[PDB]
Amino acid sequence: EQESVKEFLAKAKEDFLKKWESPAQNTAHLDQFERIKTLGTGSFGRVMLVKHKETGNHYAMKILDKQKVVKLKQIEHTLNEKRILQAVNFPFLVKLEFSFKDNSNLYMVMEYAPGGEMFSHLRRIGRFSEPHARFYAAQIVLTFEYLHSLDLIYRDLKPENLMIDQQGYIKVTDFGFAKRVKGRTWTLCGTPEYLAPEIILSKGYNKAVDWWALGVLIYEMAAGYPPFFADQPIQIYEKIVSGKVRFPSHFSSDLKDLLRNLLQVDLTKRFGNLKNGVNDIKNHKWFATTDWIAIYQRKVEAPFIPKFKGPGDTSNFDDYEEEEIRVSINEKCGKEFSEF
Amino acid sequence: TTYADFIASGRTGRRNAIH
Ligand SMILES: Cc1ccc(C[C@H](N)CNc2nnc(-c3ccc4[nH]nc(C)c4c3)s2)cc1
Repeated sequence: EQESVKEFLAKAKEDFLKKWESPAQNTAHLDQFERIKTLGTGSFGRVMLVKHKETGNHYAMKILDKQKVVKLKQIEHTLNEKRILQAVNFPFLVKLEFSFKDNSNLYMVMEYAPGGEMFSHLRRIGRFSEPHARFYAAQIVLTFEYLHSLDLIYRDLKPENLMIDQQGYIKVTDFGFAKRVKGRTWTLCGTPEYLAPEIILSKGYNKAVDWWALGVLIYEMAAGYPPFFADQPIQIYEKIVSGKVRFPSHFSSDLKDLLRNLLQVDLTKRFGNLKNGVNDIKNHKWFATTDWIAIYQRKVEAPFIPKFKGPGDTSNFDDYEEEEIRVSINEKCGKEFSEF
Repeated sequence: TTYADFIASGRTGRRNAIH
């Protein structure tokens, strides 16, 4: 099944570079969608549930205010997230259906994940059973095998960015911190609790930081809380760099072993960063029962299937105040976002 | 316990990325 994987990534790389070098642009217009309800807001602007007026298909539309993006100094970040979304294709990566812009905003119309934010589900149940956590972890492992083969580093893995779809599978969202790089980079970015030691420290780092983040995720999913936490980020960094980790007593021995190899301060030993690469992870005992191809094919029964009343149902998301989408009579930051 | 500490940490809600 190894020959197929190598063959799979080969074609995947071919399809990726064609789109990466020739990105799609202006594939739709705002008036084609009816705004329904806001699913989330904040710095990233806002994500609304919308409905294509003719097909009746529902989507999650991320709206960014150009002037705001400039103020936040996120110009390159936003252009890059879109360039990446339109070029990638993987079962667990959220799909970009359409993208366009007008005088005031930038829009990314993506596939809607009805199930809700993983964050919500975790804080709701407390913690996921090891089998439940494993089902999700497997999807991430494959997603990172895919992304890393394209020299793409994610850099913002966390329950907050993982959506749950109708079949209970994952949809990774937000690539505003992702980057295409072979070798090392130095940017301090990400979410405090999930930063690898080498990101906090001034020295450069590589894709190995995604594998450390995977360790933090598995740990939070199975414990109900992260391995390193405190009131303030600087205190959290202190704990991370020390690397002292304690595990709940209910953690199986093999789970602790896997975590010891992922939350490994020494790169020469961190799983995912050795000679056998991702295979050290896929062949670890904790994953003994995992049917990798079946996961990729979405054939495995999800241990948790979120409720779903309809394709336009938003009962699995929080409530937000609605705000009129205003479009300035004048074009703003045309030069800055010409590539979008 | 660790759980109790987390519950009182002020960081149980959605966590933003660093800016
Ligand atoms: C609701 C929500 C989810 C995640 C967050 C935290 C994020 N870091 C914010 N940035 C984001 N970018 N793309 C996002 C995105 C893309 C496609 C999607 N399809 N379906 C859903 C739901 C969805 C969400 S969300 C906030 C609110």
